Parts: sequence; structure tokens; C-alpha cells
Amino acid sequence: MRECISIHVGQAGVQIGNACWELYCLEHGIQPDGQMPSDKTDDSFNTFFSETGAGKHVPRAVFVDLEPTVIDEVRTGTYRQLFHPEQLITGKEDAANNYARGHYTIGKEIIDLVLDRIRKLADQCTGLQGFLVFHSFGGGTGSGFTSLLMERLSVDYGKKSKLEFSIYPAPQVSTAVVEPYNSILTTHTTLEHSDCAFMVDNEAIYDICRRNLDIERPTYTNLNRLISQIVSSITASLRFDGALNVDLTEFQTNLVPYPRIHFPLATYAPVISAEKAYHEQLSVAEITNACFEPANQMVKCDPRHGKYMACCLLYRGDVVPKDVNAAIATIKTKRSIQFVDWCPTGFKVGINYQPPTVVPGGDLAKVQRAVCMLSNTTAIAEAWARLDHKFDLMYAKRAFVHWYVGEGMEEGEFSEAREDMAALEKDYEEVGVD
Amino acid sequence: MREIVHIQAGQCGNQIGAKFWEVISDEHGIDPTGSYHGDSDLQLERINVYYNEAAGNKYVPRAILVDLEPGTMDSVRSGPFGQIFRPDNFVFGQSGAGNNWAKGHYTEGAELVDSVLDVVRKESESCDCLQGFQLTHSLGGGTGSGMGTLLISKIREEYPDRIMNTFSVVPSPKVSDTVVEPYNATLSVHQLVENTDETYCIDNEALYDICFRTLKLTTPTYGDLNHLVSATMSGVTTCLRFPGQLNADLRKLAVNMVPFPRLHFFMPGFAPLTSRGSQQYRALTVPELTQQMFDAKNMMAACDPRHGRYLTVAAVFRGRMSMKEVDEQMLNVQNKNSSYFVEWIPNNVKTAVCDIPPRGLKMSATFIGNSTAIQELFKRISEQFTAMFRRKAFLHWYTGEGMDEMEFTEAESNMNDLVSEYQQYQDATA
Ligand SMILES: Nc1nc2c(ncn2[C@@H]2O[C@H](COP(=O)(O)CP(=O)(O)OP(=O)(O)O)[C@@H](O)[C@H]2O)c(=O)[nH]1
Ligand SMILES: Nc1nc2c(ncn2[C@@H]2O[C@H](COP(=O)(O)OP(=O)(O)OP(=O)(O)O)[C@@H](O)[C@H]2O)c(=O)[nH]1
Repeated sequence: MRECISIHVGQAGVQIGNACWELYCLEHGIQPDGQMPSDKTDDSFNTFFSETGAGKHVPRAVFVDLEPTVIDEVRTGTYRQLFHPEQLITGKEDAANNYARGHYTIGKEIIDLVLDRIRKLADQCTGLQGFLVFHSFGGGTGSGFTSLLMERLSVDYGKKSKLEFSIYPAPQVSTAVVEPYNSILTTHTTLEHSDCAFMVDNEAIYDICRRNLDIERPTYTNLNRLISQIVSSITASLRFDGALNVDLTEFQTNLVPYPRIHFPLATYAPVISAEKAYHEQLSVAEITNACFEPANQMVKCDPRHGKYMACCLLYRGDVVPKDVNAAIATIKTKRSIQFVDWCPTGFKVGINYQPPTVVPGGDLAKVQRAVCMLSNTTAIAEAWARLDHKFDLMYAKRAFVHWYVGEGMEEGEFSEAREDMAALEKDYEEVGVD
Repeated sequence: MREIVHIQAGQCGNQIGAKFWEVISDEHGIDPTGSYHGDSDLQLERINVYYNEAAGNKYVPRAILVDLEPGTMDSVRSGPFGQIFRPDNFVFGQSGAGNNWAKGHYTEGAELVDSVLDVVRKESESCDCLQGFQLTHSLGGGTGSGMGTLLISKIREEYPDRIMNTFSVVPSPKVSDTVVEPYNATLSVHQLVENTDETYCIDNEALYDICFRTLKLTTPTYGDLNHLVSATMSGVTTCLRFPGQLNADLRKLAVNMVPFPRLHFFMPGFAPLTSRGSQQYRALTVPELTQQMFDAKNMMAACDPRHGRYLTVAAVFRGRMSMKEVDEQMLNVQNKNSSYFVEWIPNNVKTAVCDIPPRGLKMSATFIGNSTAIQELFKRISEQFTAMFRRKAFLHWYTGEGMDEMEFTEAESNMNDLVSEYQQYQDATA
């Protein structure tokens, strides 16, 4: 019933998938072998996990990557038996920070196996609902292979919803200087196929881990643990029997008012480090006010310049509806938040009575109540402006264009990608005026 | 993109590659027989990138040594790690061009290309996945330069899908006053720019002058120059020899570093400067080494990066680095000298970390930067070629092989066009 499949393309995608699946199996009482300890007899988690005859619940996910390092690190890691060998895919040739290699030269000889794995996974899924995609914009594989897979899946299924949790590159954790090319190209290619995508700015998350978690250096592990917490908070309503159930179709209906504007901005609160011997629990109104400052979102942008096309709230923890509505009413009094006249009111209520668990050993601290604020605002226009400004500075001298040229594609593709991003920015400023 | 194969040519190239592999085995805990004898598992994490697993957990270099003069064979078995290289990789000639590019590229080249191609195919289909090719050779030496250029051409027409790194040795008048040096150097750099992806210009002029001015070596022999080149070429290869998030493969190196196909020569930088006879140097702090990269003496190119402008730069740190302090220091260095960094390539300054430090010291850092500043190196090679060419002298040896001067003219024209490309990219701005 409403089964979903999560796809993890690239190193970033597979690592975030490992982290989020670890958190999921922790939360739903799923021990690493896959069996239910005195819990086989909520059925909401059956959408994400497939139960076999033996009783183990293998996740309905696939791990694909073009280098064999992280894949067999997962294979040799703590979860040998959690994932069957078929949803693990390797490759002797990597895109090597090249969208063109991961889209034309190297992608084509693996997408066939990828489609075979997806079909095999969906065979046991009666009520197919949608596709979850995890990848990285900066990475060559996570851009090219993701775009090619998105095109192939649109060709095959089509009307089925497709969700992207894509890593937005940041200079602090950057790996290639050619990342703006790959990011712009992949978001241009997947724009008409990604029904809704969640942009996670690694600079914002880096700063969150530096400050909120009081870490001298947010390594890849802490960043992944935090982003897995964010993704779990977002998708709990789909994986739990919430009162106001929201699914991928409802995600498109609510957080995506315009088909070309499908980048909701997420903001989950609170974030308290494991130390200090006390979390200093914040009230419902306190956490509600804590999800609106420009230092808590998933993308480094100022919401004041942005306009709220649609905003949704998802409380997940020890919360009561009365206090939730009181906090919403108090927030509505703020003039700092404004809704487009076309939208009736940018607010929604999502309540999950189940307490939010925290992954053991993580720097995060257990909190009784929590909430993630999902809003679609034109604040992301600032991030997109930074990205295409980098693209324009980068393309003014045809730097590194020959690497893309050698893999078939030419400067023309750069031309329509740049003009498509330009049209996207005029779409932003068009919907930004009432 | 999993295994690297090393290609060795020329007496200079043979010696530097042999003792480089000596150093690599020493810092990977590999005994002179081939068995692992280290302590940390990081050494064996990606040991297969250079070595090939043999019987009894032995590790053998994937290095193919070629040289017409058999003296290098006795020289390479004379030192340590002489027997680790398999004899089949010791395919050597008999004649010896002796500072003549054409003699070592036409006459005896055909007699060796077949065997070397056969053996390199042997490990190519004996390897799981070929990263690419790396070459250590001398541009001035006729035998080494000719054989290396022929290998480059044959492999490029045979393996166009694989990267081709070259650790070329630029001849210098101070180390050797051979008259025919500019001609072979120009022809070899033409063949390089036609069919290479990464090239580290290991010029001996910089080596000699920094040995004289810093290491106080009045007469630096081959040993000291080989010491510095082995240090820098191990420092650059730390990216490929240990796990890391930056510059995992040769293709990643090319993607991150070189923006233009005809602009791929590299400036090898590494700090500090340690001599063979000195080992009790103090532990230099991170700021000292970060501001040590700007110095021309610490640069292993006979250059001055102040003259040019940095396009892209890669830095890897080895030691007990304070990683946050490393990032803050590199950001401050980039901000303080933004004039030399191209503003039209955002975030072109990258840094990397390596837990294992080179043996002998603890504090070290390499600075592999791509800058147009080698434009003055090409000026010096151009002036050498013109001063030795405007009288149209010494061409009779080359014309005796049947080739005319038209190749010289076209090579000079392409090199001048490359210099013009350097100037145009340097003067470009947003
Ligand atoms: N940095 C170094 N430069 C060297 C070394 N040996 C020679 N050279 C320099 O390279 C140039 C000589 O070129 P080669 O030694 O490679 C002559 P080649 O090997 O091609 O033929 P044969 O030695 O006759 O077999 C000259 O400028 C030398 O000063 C060395 O061990 N290190
Ligand atoms: N948030 C987050 N971002 C990551 C993670 N790993 C990589 N990234 C981002 O991904 C970018 C590079 O992409 P890769 O991780 O190399 O993934 P890829 O596209 O498959 O490229 P290859 O792994 O080399 O094949 C980096 O600049 C990082 O910003 C991660 O674990 N978490």
C-alpha cells in the first residue's frame, strides 16, 4: 500500500542513504538483521521496508555508484545482511567530477542494470507511489547519472511522482572547481522531471554543525547524520500514520504550487548538541520561532527577500495540537512573513505524536518534541543567483569546456542550460511580485 | 580507473623513477623483497594503485624501464630495491643515441616499441582497471626524450581513453651545457603538448639553484637533484597513494586542474626543503609552510609565480595538521593575494589532508598549482632555441636521418602559439 522506492546515486547519495536508513531502522524498532523484536504484530513503515517470508525487512532502496569504494565499504560495514547484494551496484569507471562522463560516456552501460534493479524492486510493490532520489549536484556522477536516470524513469513510468534530496555543493566541502557546470546542467536536465526537489546547502549545514553542535570541524559523518535527521523529519509523515497524512502526490500539491518552482526550503528545529548534560528543552512556541531565523534553514538565504508561495509545518514529537495552533497564531502576527496573493494562506499543520529518536553515538541530543518547517519561498532565488553568477563567471572564458566537449556534448548544451536557468530566475521574480 | 602503470625512460628518468619507487616502498612499509612490513593499515589501503600483488603477499612495481645505454641497468641494480623490478621490465637497447632526439626516436625506437607495447599490454589486460600512464624522462637527453615521445605517441594512438601523466625533466645549461639541448627540448615539449594531459615540468635549473642557495651544495650531483625530485613527486602522488576526498584519480586531477587542453604543464611545489645529509630539522608550523609556497626557491620550477597568475592550485597536507587552522590559513592566504588568483574561476584554491607524513620528517605540504607563470620558462626555452637556431647550425645530424627542418619550424610555431595562449589567459579578466 503506497510503497515507495529510494534511489541513492553517487557517493553522497549512497552515504546519505546509509545514514537515513540507519536512523529509520533505529526509529521503527528495526534491528540491523531486519527482524522485528516483539514488534511484527504500525503498518505505515511497510511502504519503505519490504518484508520477506523469513521476517526480515530489507529496505526498498537501491545503491548505485560508479566507483567501488563506498559501495563495498557499505557491504563490508555494519549492515552486511541489511541490504541484499542485488541492490548494490559498482563500476570500474567513475565520472570523476564530470557531468558529461556520468551522463553519456559512462552512464549508459550502468543505467540498464539500474533499471533492472528498479523493476525488480517494484515487482513486489503493488501500489507504486513515487521515487526518492539522493545525489549530489557538485559530483559528476551524482549529476550526470542522476539526470540520465531521471530521463529514463520519466520515459518508463512517467506520471509517477519523483522526489530529489540533492546535495547542493559548498566551497567548504567542495571537491571540484567545475561543480557549478555539473549542478546547472543536471538541474536544467531534471527540471521537467523532478516533481519536487529539496535543496540542502552544505554551507548552511556546515555552519549548523559548527555552531549548534559546537564541533570544531563538521566532518562528512556529522553532516550526513544531521541531513539524515532532516530527511527523516520530512518523510516521517509518509512513513508514519500521521493524522494529516501527506504523501508524494500531496507533497506536489502543497509544496509545489507552480510546476517550474519545485524547490521547497526545509527548516527543522531544534538542534541541540549531545553534551551540556541537558538539552534545555524549548517550548512549542519557542521551537516554532526557532524555525524562522535565517540561521536554521537548509539553504543559505534570507526569507525576508523571499515570498512564501506555500509553507507547511510538521510537528514530530511530544506536541499537543492546542499549543501548535497557538504558536501558529503567534507566528502569523509577524510581518516578516508574507504570502503571495494567489496563495490563500501559507500554513499547514502536521502532528506526529511519536517521539523523535536520535541515532546512538551522534552529537545530537534527544528532544521530546520537534518540528520541521517546509516552505516554498523565493529566498532560494538568492542561492540560484549565486550559482548562475558563478556559472557566468566560469563560462566567460570557456574554462574546462573541452572536458565536456571530448565526451560528445558541446557548448550548445551549456547555452540552453544557462538560458533555462535565466528563465527560471525570471519565473522567481515574476511570482515574487503581487 | 583503478591501477596506475609507471613508464620509465632515459638515464635521468630511470634513476629518478627507481629511487622514487625506493622511497615509495620505504614510506609504504615495503621491504626490499616485496612483503609488507608496516604498522598502520592506511599503507595497504590503496597499495594496489602502484604495486601488483605477487605470490606470498609480495608486491612488485608496475614500472617499465627502457634505455639504450646498459649502464643504467648496473646503476639500478647497484642501489637498493634493484631486484624488485622484474627482468622483463628491463627492456634495454644497446646503441645509445647520445644527445640526439632523432637517433633515439627513429633508428632504435622501432626495435623497442614492439617489446614495450607488448609488455605494457601484458599488465594492462593483467590489471583490473587502468588509471592511466605516468612517465619519468629527461627532455634534454636525446635517448630518453626520443623514447619517451615515441611511447607517448604510441600509447596515445593505442589508449586514447586513458590519462597520460608525464614527469618531464627540462634540461638546464648549468647542470649540463650540451649544445643540442634546446632542439630536443622543443621537439619533446611539442610532442608533449600534442599528446599529454598532465605534465610536471621538473626543470633541473631550479633544482640546481635551490640546492646551491638553500642546501649549500656547491656541486650538486645527480643524488641531490634526484632527492628533491623524489620528494616532490612523492608529495604530488600522495593523492593517488592514500585515501582522500581530493584528487582521487588522474582523471580527477585533469578535471580539477587543467582548464584548457593545450595548457597542461604543472608547477611542482612542496615545503619544507630537506637535504639528504640533514634529518634533524625542526617541525615547521602550518603558517610557515603556507606562506612558504609563494617563495620561488620553494618552487621546483625555475620560475617566479609573481610574474604569472594562478589558474588552479592543489595542496595536500601531511602531518598532525590542525585541519580547521589549515582551512582558515589557506583561506586567509587566498584572500591576501587574490591578485594572482583568477577571479573568473571561483573557489579554484583547494586543500587536502594526508595523515601519513613522509618518512624522515613530520611537517610537510605539497603545492601543485597550475599557473601561467611558466610562460617565462617557455621564454627561456624559446630564446635558447633562437640563439642556437638563428645561425641555422647543428641541423645536419637531424637532417641525416631524412627529416627536414620543417618539423623544427612547426614545433617552434606551436610553442610560440602556446606562449601566446599563456599571455592571453594571463591578461584575461572578468
Ligand atoms: N635532475 C637530474 N637531471 C639529470 C640527471 N641526469 C642527467 N640529468 C640531466 O638530463 C640531461 C641528460 O639527459 P639524460 O641523462 O636523460 C641522457 P639519456 O638517458 O637520454 O641517454 P643515455 O644516458 O646515454 O643512456 C642533462 O641536463 C643532465 O644534467 C639526474 O640524475 N637528475
Ligand atoms: N552532505 C553531503 N555531501 C556530500 C557527501 N559526500 C559527498 N558530498 C558532496 O558531493 C560532492 C562530490 O560528489 P561525490 O561525493 O564525489 O559523488 P559522485 O557524483 O558520485 O562523484 P564520485 O564519487 O567521484 O564518483 C562534494 O563536493 C560534496 O560536497 C556526503 O556524505 N554528505
